[PDB]
Amino acid sequence: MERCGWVSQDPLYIAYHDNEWGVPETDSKKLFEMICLEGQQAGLSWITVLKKRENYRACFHQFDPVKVAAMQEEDVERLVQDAGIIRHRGKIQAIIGNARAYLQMEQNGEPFADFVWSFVNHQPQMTQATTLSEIPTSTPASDALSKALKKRGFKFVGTTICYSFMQACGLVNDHVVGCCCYPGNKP
Ligand SMILES: [Zn+2]
Repeated sequence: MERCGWVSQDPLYIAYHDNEWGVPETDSKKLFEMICLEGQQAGLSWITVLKKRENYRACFHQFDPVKVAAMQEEDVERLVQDAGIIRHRGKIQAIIGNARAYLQMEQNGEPFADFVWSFVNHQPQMTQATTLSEIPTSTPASDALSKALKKRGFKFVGTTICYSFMQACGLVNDHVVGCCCYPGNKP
């Protein structure tokens, strides 16, 4: 049958495509883990981030999110000893800050995950592009969303990382018209 052309090879990526990718997520932890790890793709390929994504969980998932917000600069330097993932004490520091800004949003009982949803009018977006080139990476919500995270102090929010967030987060549905799941004319 027809399938998404986003993947050229690497069977691991396709498995990730079927697992989620394009499925709207409302979990704050899933969105936080996506925006933080997505920064790794910068310069690196999407496949590189997925492999390290699993290793990243080994160093951060066990510590949980609230803990990093409660960790000190010595903790990031201590784990740096293990580089199973890209090495960059500066990037690790962003993780601690990510939990600090994220935790502040919860203090008002308003998850920051709900905030991004409001940027798209709490309404899901869908597209019927035929080729990947037809899909535009410049959208009014993606540009405004990056400015919002930048204000929070989030790093690695380039417009490219922002568009990737909606793609993995599922805010927008971009699976061309040859992915079976996306018909475009078959209700
Ligand atoms: Zn697809």
